[PDB]
Order: sequence, then structure tokens, then C-alpha cells
Amino acid sequence: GSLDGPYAPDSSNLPSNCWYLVNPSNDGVVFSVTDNSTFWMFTYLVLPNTAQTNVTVNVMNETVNISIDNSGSTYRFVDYIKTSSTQAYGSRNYLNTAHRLQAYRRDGDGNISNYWGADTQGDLRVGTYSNPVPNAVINLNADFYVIPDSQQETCTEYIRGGL
Repeated sequence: GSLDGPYAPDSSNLPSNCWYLVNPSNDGVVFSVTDNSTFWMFTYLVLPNTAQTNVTVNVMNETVNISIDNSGSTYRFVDYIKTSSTQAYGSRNYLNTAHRLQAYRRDGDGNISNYWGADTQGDLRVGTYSNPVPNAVINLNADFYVIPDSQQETCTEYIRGGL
């Protein structure tokens, strides 16, 4: 397969209908997005064999706290989400993966899609979140590649088997 890039970390109203495969080297926030009105989302990368740790996250000009706990040898991308600024974030989905690879796509409605699952095999799934942010600034906080949603299958290949 082929991918446009890699491109450096960017914050902008990125084009919809294409997969942004992020390839972080380090843990922490790899992805975030908010319209400042209806939807707040960030993804925190947790290292394998990370004992229970209380960490402080400054993201989207907000500073919050999360508990990370990963007893596996796989990496874990954790999604946190809220629909109002005064609301507390909630963890909805996470992805256990051997590779530092997650991918995000904004559909025609502005909904955010990414890979969910307890593994990158049988439990792997392409999920979609339910609060559309069509014009919101998207923060890809890592080197990323660009794949058309034409080739969701090419993106899936790298998610399962690395790059």
C-alpha cells in the first residue's frame, strides 16, 4: 500500500473523508479535538506494563486527570470524551495494539471514527462517535500519514501488522 506523508503534528480543520494514521513515538496525547460547544475528545497512549499511575493531562487548553493502568505487553490508546466543558471526561473505548498506530477519520457528518478493540485481531473494530464536529480543529499530536477513506482496508492493514 501507499500513504501520503509522513506529516508533522498539526492542529487544523483537517479535510474530512480520509484516514489519518498516527505514528507516535512516545506515550501521552496522540489525538484531540473539540468544537468548544458539543464535543471534547482526546486519546491518551498508555505504555505496556504501566503500573497504576495518576497522571495530569493538559489538553485542549484544559488540565484534567486520568488513571492509566496497563498490565499487558501491548500499547493502549485510551479515548476520553465529554459533551460539555464543566462535564467530567469518560473513557469509552480503547485499543490494545503491539504497534504505535491508531487512525482517525472524520466522516461527511463530522463524526470521528477510529479503531476500537481489546486486540488488533478478532476484537478489532472501526467505531464511530456520536457527536459530530464537522468544522472543528483536529489535533494530531504525532507524525501522521494520510489515507483516503477509499482505502480503509489499507489503513486496517497497518493497524494490524504495523508499517
